[PDB]
Amino acid sequence: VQLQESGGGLVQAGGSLRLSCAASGRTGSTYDMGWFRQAPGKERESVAAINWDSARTYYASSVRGRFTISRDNAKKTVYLQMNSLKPEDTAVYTCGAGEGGTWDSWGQGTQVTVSS
Repeated sequence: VQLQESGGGLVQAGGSLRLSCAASGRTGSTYDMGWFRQAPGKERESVAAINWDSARTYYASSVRGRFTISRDNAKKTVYLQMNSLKPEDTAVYTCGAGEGGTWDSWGQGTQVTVSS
């Protein structure tokens, strides 16, 4: 395993939650870190990604303007700040890593349940 998430849990609609993904062993300027989500009965989808060296970000249209991805080089951790959560955001959020537009390492996933 190379990645491990933390932070999932129960959240009231409209609230915020921060997820973390700690990376270990093998990083550098050519790698990208990303967050994906899979709602029950749905296909896994990208949520956000960030380049380790430049901090260049990408946000899927679904969460654009509400989620913020950042990375702490010293702690080798990537964070996903989720605001204005809706029940429709309930899903297992997973972190991944890769380079060259390819994802090859995955975390275990963390559950985020947003209720009314």
